Formats: sequence, structure tokens, C-alpha cells
Amino acid sequence: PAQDNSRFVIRDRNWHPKALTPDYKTSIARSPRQALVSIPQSISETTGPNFSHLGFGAHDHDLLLNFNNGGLPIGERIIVAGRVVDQYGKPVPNTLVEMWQANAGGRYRHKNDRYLAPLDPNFGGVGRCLTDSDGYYSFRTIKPGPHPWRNGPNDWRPAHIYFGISGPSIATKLITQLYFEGDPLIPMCPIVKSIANPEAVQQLIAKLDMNNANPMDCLAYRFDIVLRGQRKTHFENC
Amino acid sequence: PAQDNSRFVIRDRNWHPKALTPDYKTSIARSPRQALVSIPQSISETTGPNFSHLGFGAHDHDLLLNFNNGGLPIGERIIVAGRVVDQYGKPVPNTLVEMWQANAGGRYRHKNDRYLAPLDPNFGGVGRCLTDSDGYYSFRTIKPGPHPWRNGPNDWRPAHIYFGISGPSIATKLITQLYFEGDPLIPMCPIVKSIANPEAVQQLIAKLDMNNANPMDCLAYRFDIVLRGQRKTHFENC
Amino acid sequence: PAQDNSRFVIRDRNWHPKALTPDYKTSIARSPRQALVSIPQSISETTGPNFSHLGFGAHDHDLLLNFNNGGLPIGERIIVAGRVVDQYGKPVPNTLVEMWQANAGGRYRHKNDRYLAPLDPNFGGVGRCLTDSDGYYSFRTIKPGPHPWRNGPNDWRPAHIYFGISGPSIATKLITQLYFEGDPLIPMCPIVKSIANPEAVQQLIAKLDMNNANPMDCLAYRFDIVLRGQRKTHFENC
Amino acid sequence: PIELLPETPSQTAGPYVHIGLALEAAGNPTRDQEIWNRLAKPDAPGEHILLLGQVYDGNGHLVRDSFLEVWQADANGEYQDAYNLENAFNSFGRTATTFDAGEWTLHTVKPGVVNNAAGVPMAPHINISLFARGINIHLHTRLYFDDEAQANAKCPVLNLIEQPQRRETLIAKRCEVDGKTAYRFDIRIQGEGETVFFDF
Amino acid sequence: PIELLPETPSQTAGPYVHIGLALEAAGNPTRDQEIWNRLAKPDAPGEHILLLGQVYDGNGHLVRDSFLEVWQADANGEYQDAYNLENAFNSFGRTATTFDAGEWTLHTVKPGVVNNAAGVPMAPHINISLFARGINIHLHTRLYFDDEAQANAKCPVLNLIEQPQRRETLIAKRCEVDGKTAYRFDIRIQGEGETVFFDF
Amino acid sequence: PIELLPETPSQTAGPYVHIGLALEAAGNPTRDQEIWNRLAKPDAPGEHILLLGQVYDGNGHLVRDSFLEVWQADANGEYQDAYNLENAFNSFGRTATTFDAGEWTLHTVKPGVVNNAAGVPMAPHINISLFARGINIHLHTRLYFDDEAQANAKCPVLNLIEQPQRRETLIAKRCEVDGKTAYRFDIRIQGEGETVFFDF
Amino acid sequence: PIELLPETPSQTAGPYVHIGLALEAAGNPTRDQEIWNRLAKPDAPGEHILLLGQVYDGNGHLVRDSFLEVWQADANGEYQDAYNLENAFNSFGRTATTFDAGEWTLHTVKPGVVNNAAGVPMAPHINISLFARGINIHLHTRLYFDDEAQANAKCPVLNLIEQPQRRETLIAKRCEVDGKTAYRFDIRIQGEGETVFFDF
Ligand SMILES: [Cl-]
Ligand SMILES: [Cl-]
Ligand SMILES: [Fe+3]
Ligand SMILES: [Fe+3]
Ligand SMILES: [Fe+3]
Ligand SMILES: [Fe+3]
Repeated sequence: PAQDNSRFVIRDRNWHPKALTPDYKTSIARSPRQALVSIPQSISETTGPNFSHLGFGAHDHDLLLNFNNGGLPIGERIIVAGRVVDQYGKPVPNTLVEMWQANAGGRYRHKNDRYLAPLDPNFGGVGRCLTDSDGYYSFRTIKPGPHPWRNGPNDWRPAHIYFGISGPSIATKLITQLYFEGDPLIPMCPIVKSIANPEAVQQLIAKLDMNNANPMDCLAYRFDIVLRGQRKTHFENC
Repeated sequence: PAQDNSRFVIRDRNWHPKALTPDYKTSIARSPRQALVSIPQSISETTGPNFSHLGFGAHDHDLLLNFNNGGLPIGERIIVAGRVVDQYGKPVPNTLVEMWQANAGGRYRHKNDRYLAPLDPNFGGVGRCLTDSDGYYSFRTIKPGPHPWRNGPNDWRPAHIYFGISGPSIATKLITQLYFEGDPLIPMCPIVKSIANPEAVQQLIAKLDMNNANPMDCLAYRFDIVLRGQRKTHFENC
Repeated sequence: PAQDNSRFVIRDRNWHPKALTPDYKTSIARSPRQALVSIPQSISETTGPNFSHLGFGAHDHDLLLNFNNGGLPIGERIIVAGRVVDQYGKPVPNTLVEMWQANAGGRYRHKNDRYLAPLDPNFGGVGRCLTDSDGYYSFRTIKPGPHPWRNGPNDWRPAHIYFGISGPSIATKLITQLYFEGDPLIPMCPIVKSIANPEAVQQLIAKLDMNNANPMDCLAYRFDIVLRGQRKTHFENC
Repeated sequence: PIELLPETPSQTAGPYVHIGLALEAAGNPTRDQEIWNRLAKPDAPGEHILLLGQVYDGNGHLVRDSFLEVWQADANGEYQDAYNLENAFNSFGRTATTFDAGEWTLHTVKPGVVNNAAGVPMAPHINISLFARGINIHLHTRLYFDDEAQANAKCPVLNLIEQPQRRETLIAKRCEVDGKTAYRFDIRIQGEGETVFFDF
Repeated sequence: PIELLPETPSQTAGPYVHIGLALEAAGNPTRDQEIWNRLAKPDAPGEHILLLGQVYDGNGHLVRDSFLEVWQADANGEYQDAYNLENAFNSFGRTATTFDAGEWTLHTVKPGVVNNAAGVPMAPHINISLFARGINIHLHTRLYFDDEAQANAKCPVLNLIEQPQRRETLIAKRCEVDGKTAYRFDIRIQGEGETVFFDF
Repeated sequence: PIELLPETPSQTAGPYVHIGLALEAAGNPTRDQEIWNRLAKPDAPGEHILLLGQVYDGNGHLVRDSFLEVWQADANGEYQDAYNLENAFNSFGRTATTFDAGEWTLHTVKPGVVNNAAGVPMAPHINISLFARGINIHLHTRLYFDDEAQANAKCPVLNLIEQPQRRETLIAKRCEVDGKTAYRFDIRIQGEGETVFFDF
Repeated sequence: PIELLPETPSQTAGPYVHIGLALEAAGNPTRDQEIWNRLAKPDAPGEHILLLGQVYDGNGHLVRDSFLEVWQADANGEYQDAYNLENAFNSFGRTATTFDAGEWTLHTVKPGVVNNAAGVPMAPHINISLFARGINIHLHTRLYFDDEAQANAKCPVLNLIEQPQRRETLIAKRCEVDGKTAYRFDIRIQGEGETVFFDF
């Protein structure tokens, strides 16, 4: 079984978005009004699932082929790749990375999305993979379109892909959203702007990566992820 | 019939791209090596077709509906609108504006395009309209995807839409390409860079126009066009 | 035998010198006038020779002893050392590095060089080695002198040593010239200036490296070489 | 001071989180292996329990698009990190609220006692992370059991909650669902009876 | 000095120009009204002529993806700007080279004489703008007729070409295609026999 | 966008390239092991062939100081990267033009067929890199064989050359030289008959 | 992106709004023509109705200085923009709360049905803008009618309110006042029963 042998750098909750960010309207009723209660890390917080023996399908990381109903999906073919490291710069190998997104037109394959842009019969919108032994992951997909939503009267999400990353413990687990270099919708979005620090926003912007592209085939974007720094215990209980 | 009653400001051929721009490889064999021969403007150059009585179909300016084969095209719904003026700032009313583009995935509906990204059965890629009496035009379409092409070994066009504009004479007629705000492919493209002056490149970049968008429906981009300034003749033949 | 399991970042041919750089006069007649034809990488381009089992003489890397005709050569004793890496920063081990140069007075040991400065009976001007397991190479030599040449009426090469580097494939192979920190000839040389970007020129300038010198014996210069980035293939043929 | 690389900042999981993390709920086909809400095969040791709950916003209305992740010791008080659908027990699982009724369920065993870092026993608990539209960074909580009153009273984690009344928000209620032992654990994100959320 | 708004800069029409401007050639359906290569209904006055040509690059190879626009006076030397597919004559038309043979065609009438701005007659001519992949800004030229030698000799536009040999590049050759009067007008963009291109 | 470390920029190999890379030719003593123009020992399997050629500049004059590196498959269409002067065959070699007649020679076997990355067979070819004074970055080309005309017509690399006429520049001409099979491959850097050069 | 001229920013109407907009209430003489709370003369077609209401703050106390503007369709569901005190009916009016009891009143007809931009019928409603000291930008709401329950249940505007409970805040209660049909519409700016406010 798992052991308590490490500690995780405390989160900066002014770097992360705060709970209450009223321009993102749904956060008003869904943010606690009491302060979070700080507790010391124990084996409960410092361990978590390892997914080495989860059985992945052949196309689980390839959205151009994992919803195949007779053709290729329509849209901009891209590889999304990067590295998962901790705050000390250590790679995070064999970690679960999951991603989901709308299609090229900003339509999600979810019963609750009624946006008038059509579904793509050959696009599902979900992928998963493990980072390799050096902490790298990669997916192939189509670039998602912006999605309008009922926040303000003319609010549109920038093109974005959701990411969930397990990391080595439940204390490191994170869901975030990737945005794309240059998207003029990024400065305007109340969800992006739930993050107060402009330098933190920049950390969510994937960069065009011509070096990783397949010529005559697909472009590529690079999105690196940093999880809480992990260190050994020292001088505890003495 | 038409009359010679106006003169057009001479083109700045260092503002326009030069003929020979060798990083765009096809320009090497298709650029003259002799200097252009300057001639004075006559009725031949200072008149041109007016298309007021060209009969346009109901959807000729609407690419979401003008290639309808049972559904909507997949991709980012956008309005592309703007004003056509001359260099003096005068609007250019009732002028022909034609546009064409690839689909959301960068695939053109042309027999010669064999790029592996699929065609969209409900997307054709051509539109036309006349500017209104104040010089405004508008189209509805999907945002085109980048297109790889056999120039250098890893060359990709930014998302672009071709435009042709008649204006008041054959001397004003222009074909150009519209690019989209923030596209990180723009600085890298040898066709964009056939234009030497960075300020001229900026003139081809359409800006996100939230003010003209339809909420829960489509975004909008604004692309204004400036044609050669038109003035009356003065002090000629005396 | 060799396999096709890697791809090499496409060359930036505006970072490299262009073929046609007329101030370097011989380039006028020895530059293509048609554009290069881009072809995709295959095993023909992504493989190349490995010289691990080429047999080196004891003094192959040591130009102070490899043309011994009774004494040491005259001139500034120096070590030239550095690392060969690729664009991702990865060391390039067991790669062939060859170098050749004029003597202390700018005279080459070649039948065709008739510059009036004398040959040195104990200097030949050629070295070779393999990089070590960590990508490092090392030569010992004499600092070459400037060499006048029949380009313009008073043109003089800065002090320079030619380098040839094989790397992992014929796609990475490179010949270049090393120049020396602070040499006032460097900005005036039409061969240096075949490279249009000043930052690129700076990448050819070896830096005085006192840390690597042998006191009371020889100085040292450091010259790191960057070859094209190598990556694995991904998502090809699917 | 020493400044490390900043952590990637969190964002909401959004209303369509189920596309990626709860495929059935999205209305979509599942893959061969999914991480879901059954932590125990029937033959796993320990007391088999049904867990269930609803999630309320600050206006007392159901949060119908919640996504929950849970992490718990096996019956012997050991965390099992080697996730495998062949295992009799996994310490990790996922669940989500129905869009209709707003109820999530988990099938598990009651966790054994585990010690904190100072060697003091914590009361049996399940660690919970809650994600949804409108939640910018996930909320951490713990589910404890109302039939562990003696242990709960002595838990060094519960005892860090300054007001005793707030401790009650983390105690799940034992009941029976179809003759089988169950606990209800409702979460109130905001307002009257607001659930304690942790930082660590 | 006085600086006006800069003109929008030109870009190549590209290899797929026919999608937008020559729908048939792209392999696509046409709309009800298209601007194309028939400037004259059969009953229009003047001498009915077939025009045709090929376009060569600097290596002497065919430019198979050329797009051409033409503007010419009617037989009476008047420019007709009111474009209408009901008209017996339009002064404007479009054509394109076949991808196979590389030949464009126009169906028109021989234009009448028009005076320049100083009142001097120009020889009969058709104004041509040439667009294609690899052409960054369109090339302007004129097609004159080899059976107008006397007028051509006196044309104040031709006479602005400094070298007489270059004038010959703008003179179309009279022939017969199927018993009907035709003129061939080839364009050489670059090199030996390079066609004169104008700026105005 | 992502910017990697920039590659070290190329410079010309210069007129005295031979002293470093073609020691015999410089007029100088050779070392015990040199990389030179004999890729195949008499015992290597495959058809033993002589290759020879001259290099011309844009004025039609011999480039008497060229240096060439070559890379080819063995007779089985396999690339042999383990370079060793003890090998019956090496896939790599070097040659240079004589200052007197300006001819280079190579002693090799005809390469077997290799597929491109898409699995389509390439016609038999030798990869060539050409260096010299006046060449700021080496020119890449390929030598194909005129006795492989049917394979050459289907080569997906030759087919990337848009104009069929230019493909001819890459086809070496078979002849007999002292009773052995030979091919001449002349390179024209610039002008009429300019050899195709590649970027990859 | 495209940035237009910025709109002039709002400021509170202040506690003395009445001197500019509700002259009677300020304690001041009125002009010959005032825009006030009688939208319908006795002769206007439709069901004549009295509307009345009070406004509460977040502490449950009356807002005794509120100013309200209203906009509604006539009995045919048509908006009448040509404001004239000679009209039997005007679509626009103003009212204010008494400083003493804090009640506003309006004299009008029940509006007819109007469709949204998509052609779907809206339940009968009055559009309201609320101004006062402490309100930095006016609050928009709508008054619907409790005797239109079946129409209200299908209103595509009421249906944009995610929680059915909040829709109830917009439904005025029918009563009789001195033998005439009346509806009470109370507004709670903040807290329990907070009235829905719109942005458009
Ligand atoms: Cl579908
Ligand atoms: Cl189709
Ligand atoms: Fe989203
Ligand atoms: Fe294009
Ligand atoms: Fe030199
Ligand atoms: Fe005031």
C-alpha cells in the first residue's frame, strides 16, 4: 500500500482563482462564505491513485480516431503535447492526464449543450493518456471553436480544452483549462479572469509549436503543466 | 457609356508586395524581370464595370446556407463585415466584393487540393455581395483553418479568406487576403511577408468585433478595405 | 542497419546564409536561381554515418604534434573545446568533428594558396575527433592569422577555423567557420555577412575560456555547436 | 525569498465535465475501462456500504452537475494506490449527481482507522474533492460516520475545526437503503449549515 | 508631405482562385448569374472574334492556373460599364486557363478606337489583368491586333514603350479557328520575349 | 510560439576544404584511415558501378574545387550506418573534383529500393551534398539512374518536382568505362539545365 | 479587437431625483405637461388596471425614495412610442414611492402578448427600471401577472431564469381595490425573495 513519505508545497490561493469571482455569475452561489480550514498533511492527503494498470484503448489519446463513424472530424488538426513537472522542476512520470473539449464549431457532445452549431458525427471530444517516464504527454485532436454561454448577454469562451491531471497525490490533483496563443477572446473571458494575476493567466496559454508539427498533416501546440512541489519530510515529531 | 472624369492616386509598389519575393517560391518564375512601363491614365484605365444589375442569389453572401446539403457546416460561425473606402476616406458604394476560403479544417473545395483534412458536405467556400450605399459589406461564414502547402518543408498559411474588390475602375480593382487577429502563423508566412512593410501587413488583419456579434449564435470580425484615392481632373491639356 | 525513427526540425534558411550574397563575389555564379524543392523526411534523410569505429591516430586532435618535422609550430598555443548539442539541448555524443585552418600567419598548407606569408614546417592545419559520451570535443592548435583574399580590393578574413560536424544524420551535417572573440575583422567580412541576422553571426564567435587554459602553456577558446533538433515520429500514416 | 515555479492555476471543470470524466452521464459511449463509483467488488473484506448525497448551492438549490472524486483506506486502514479494475478493492473512485434528482452514489466498504503524521488515530473517513460549474478550484472535504461517535470526538482533524457545531457538517447519517447499510452525506457549499472545506 | 490613407496591399489570388471567381473550373456548381468569357451575344454589332492564349513562366512552362480579367470598348469605341447578362455587349469579362492544355478563350467583338486624355486616338486594344499563384500583385497588359498595323504604329501608349522590339509582345496574331476569325495572344511573364506590363 | 535553440549557421567550406576533408587532393600526407570514394570492396554483393561527374557554375565553367558527400543504401535497400574501413560496404563516402579536369569519381554498388515514410517505393538513388567556395550552405541533390526509367517515373520524390523537364536533371547516364558499368552525373548549379536541389 | 466610444457611465439618481423627474413629490410646482403614472385614459381599449407596490432593501426596510420608469405594450401587444398627453394610451410612464407609506401606483391597461425575436410569445409583462439613492446603475425587471399562470409557464424570458423559485419574484398578485382590478408588485432589492433583475 501507499506510504506517507512526502510533503507538498502549500498552494498559493491568490495565484489560483478565488472561489468568489462574481463576473463569473455561477460562482456567486457556489463559493463558500466560510474560510477554508487548514489541516496538516497526513497519509490521507499525501497519497493518491496510480493508474499504470488502467487499460487504455489504442485511440484513447487520439480524438481524430476515437469517435470514428465513417470519417475524419472536420477542423484544424493539431497535436497537443507538453511535460508535467512539479514546482521543483521534477518530471511527473506515469501520471493520468485527461482532456475534453467541444468540436470545431464550439459544440459539446453532451445532452445539456443546445448551442445551435452542429455536432460533428466523427468527433467525440474526450481523450486520456499517461505521461511517459520523462513526464511527457501527447494528444491529437481538432482545435475547438469558441463557445457562447449565458453569463453576460454576449459572452464567449475562447477556444479551450479542459485538462485533469492526477499527479502523485490527491493534494496535487488539478483540473484546469488550456487556451491558445493569440486568441483575442482570452482577455475578455470572465472565467479566465477568475484568475486575478495576469502572469498566472499566461501559464494557461498553449504556444504554437511548429517544431512538433507534421508537415502537410497537422499543427501542434505545447502546454506544460506544473503541479505542487514534492519534498521529503524533515525534522518531524522531534 | 462610361466617361473619363477622374484620376486615381498612383499605387505605392513598395507598400504592396513586390513581384519577386523568393521565400514565396512560386514568385521566382512568375515575376517579370523587366521594369513595368508607366502610362498616363486614360478612359481605358479610369473606368470599369458596375455590377448593380448583376442578379445575386438569396444566399450568395451567406456561406452557412449557400452550399446546403442537409445541414449546417461545422466550424466557428462568424460574420465578416467592414467598409470599403478610398484613400481620401470616401465610401465606395454599390461595389462588387467577392470572397473565397477553405473550410474549418483548411481544405478547399477545389479538385487540385489534396490536403488530407476532409471536405465538409455543407460547406462550399464562396461568397459575393455589393457594398451598400454607405460602402458597407457583410458575409456570414465559418472561420477557415490553416492550410499547409509545399513551399518550405513545414509551411502553413494562417487562417485566411481571399477578397476581390472591383471598385470604380480597373485601376482600383484588387485581390488581397484577410487574416485574423492574433493568429501566431501570420509572422511566419512567406506570402504575408511578400509585403515588406510591417505596417502594411497590419492592414490585412481583421479584428474581433464583439459589437457586431449575434449572442448565442455567431462571432464577428471587421475588415475594412481602402482602394486608391479618386479625384477630379484639374488643369489638363492647358 | 539504420532505421527511420526520428524527425529533424526544419532549417531556418533566413538564419543560415542565403545562397546568393553578392558581396561574397564567388557566390553570384555558384548559387541556384530556382527555388529549392522541399521533400518530406524519409530514411534516406534521417539516417547517416556513425564514426565510432573510425580509427583515429594518437595526435589527430592535436595540431601542435600532428605535423611534427623537428619542432613545435610557431604561434599562439590554444585549446579549442566545446559541446555539440541539438536544438532541444540534447548532447550529441560520439559524433565526428573535423577542423582545418591556416597557420599563425594566415597561410594554408594547400598547393593553391600562394599568399606570401610563409608556411610553418611544423604545422599542417587539420584535426579530427569524436565528441565524448557527453557531447564534448577538444582540439589543441595554434590561433590562425587573418588571410587576405581576392574578393574586394582589400578584403581580409578574420582569424577562423573551419568545422565540419556529422551529427546523427545527413540532415544534421554542417560545415561552418569559428571566429574569435573581439576580432575587429569580423564585422567587415563579406563571408561573415552572408549571414543576415547579427544574432546568428554571434553564434559563430568562440569565447576566450580562461577556465580551460593550461597555465604557463596554452590559452583556450570555447565554441558550442547546435545541430537540428531531433524528435521521435508521431501520428504518421494515420 | 525562494520562489519555485508557480503551480498551473485551477479553472472550473464546467457543466460538461462528464464528457471527459463521467462518460455515461454525458449521454455518451463508455470505453472498455472507466474509473467510476464502485470501489469494492462484493467479495472484498470489510463492511459493505452504500454512500449517497446531494449538493446544495447558497440559495438552497440542488447542484445537479457536480463531479466528485474520493480517496479512502480499505477496511484494514491501508491506502491502495495501485488502481486496477481487477482489484477486489480500490481506494479511489468517482461519482456525479444525476441531472434529474441530483443524487450521487458510491459503493464501497467502511474505511479502517489511519494515523496522522504525529501517530494519532484519525476517525474513519473518506476524502472528497468536489468539482462543478461555478467552482473555480475544487473543494476538499471529509465524510465521517455517525456510528463512530467515540472516534470522531477524538479525531485530530475534526478537532482543528474551531466551532464544534461545524464538525457536525462532516458526519454522514446511517440509514438503510433496500435492507442494506447506507450513509447519507449532503454537502452545502454556502450559507446555513455550510460544509467545512479544507486547505492542505 | 500630404499622406493619404494607405491602400490595402495586394496578395496573390492563389491556386484556388477559381473557387471564388471561375466556379466551373474549380469543379463546382455555378450560380444563376456568373461573370464569364462571353462579352458579346451573337447579335451584338461589330466584328465577332475569338480570342485565345497561353501564359508562360520564366522557365518557359505553362501557367495552368491563370485567372484573367478584361476590359474593352464596344465596336463603336465606347466603354459599357452597366454590367448585365441581358446586354448584347458587356465591356468586362473573365477567363482562366484550362489545367490540362493551359489555354484561355474569350468571345467578343473587336473594340473600336478610343482617344487618350490628350485627344490622341489609341489603337484598338483590350485591357488585361493577370492573376495567379506566385503573382503577388496582378499584371496589367494590353492586347492589340496585328491587322491594325497603321493604328498600332501611331498609338501613344505603344509609343511609350522605349524599345520597339518590346512593342511586338502586345500584338495578337490573326488566325482562323473553325472558319471563324481569331487572335492568339500569348503572355510570357518572364525572360525571352517577356510581355510588356504596365503601371498606371 | 515555441522557439528552440537556434542551429549554428552554415558558412562556405572554402577553396581549401581539401586540407581538412580530402587530404590527398590538398597535396598533403594522409592519415592511416581516411573517409574517401570507395564505398564497396570488390567482394561486396550487388552490381559494382563507377560514378563520375563534373560540376558547373552559372557561367558554364567547371567548379574545380568542389567537395561531395554521398549517402546510399546497400544492394538490399538498407542503409549501413556503422562506418568501418574493414566493411565490404559502407553507405557513406566522400569525393572531390580534380583541379585539372574537374571530375569526381566514386566506386560503389547500385543501391536497392527504399520506401518513403508513407511506404511508397523510391527509385534507386544516391543522396549527395555539395560543398565549395561560393556555396554558403551545402546543396542537397539525388543521383538517380537512367536504366531505372520505369521506377523513376513512379518515384514519389521525383514526383514532387512540379515540372517533368526538371526531373531529367537528376538522371545519371549509363555508359561503359574500361569495360565496367559507369554512370555520369553532372551538376549545374545555376542557369540552363540547373540541377534540382532539395530542402528537407 | 474593435473598441467603440465608451458609453457615459451611470451614477445614482440620488435622494432628490424627484425635483427633476417627479416634481409633485419633491414638494414643487409642476409644469403644464408632465410624464407621470397614468398610461391610460378612461377611454383606452383594454382591461383597465391599477398597479401598486413597495420596494424593500436588504434589511427588509422600505425604500421610500425610489423612482420607477415603465414601458409596456397596449392591449393589442403593440408598443406605442409616440408619447403625447393627448393619447388615450401611452406605452411609457413614471411613478415614485411615497416618503410616508412608500407605495407607488400606476394607472394602465393590461398589456397584450408580444413575441420575442425568435417568434415565441412572451407572457403579458410590464418592463420596469428602478432608480434610487444607493442604486449606482438602474435595475431592470419585469412585472408579470398571476392571472396569466399558463402563459407565464411558457414565457421564454421567465424560462431563462434557471431556478423556478426565482420566477415567482416576478409575478404580481391580483386583488380588488375600491372595486377595480389591481395587482401588487413588490420588489426586494436584496436578500430573501430577492427580485430577479435583468441585463440586456
Ligand atoms: Cl452525431
Ligand atoms: Cl462533399
Ligand atoms: Fe467549456
Ligand atoms: Fe489559400
Ligand atoms: Fe579560409
Ligand atoms: Fe446630489
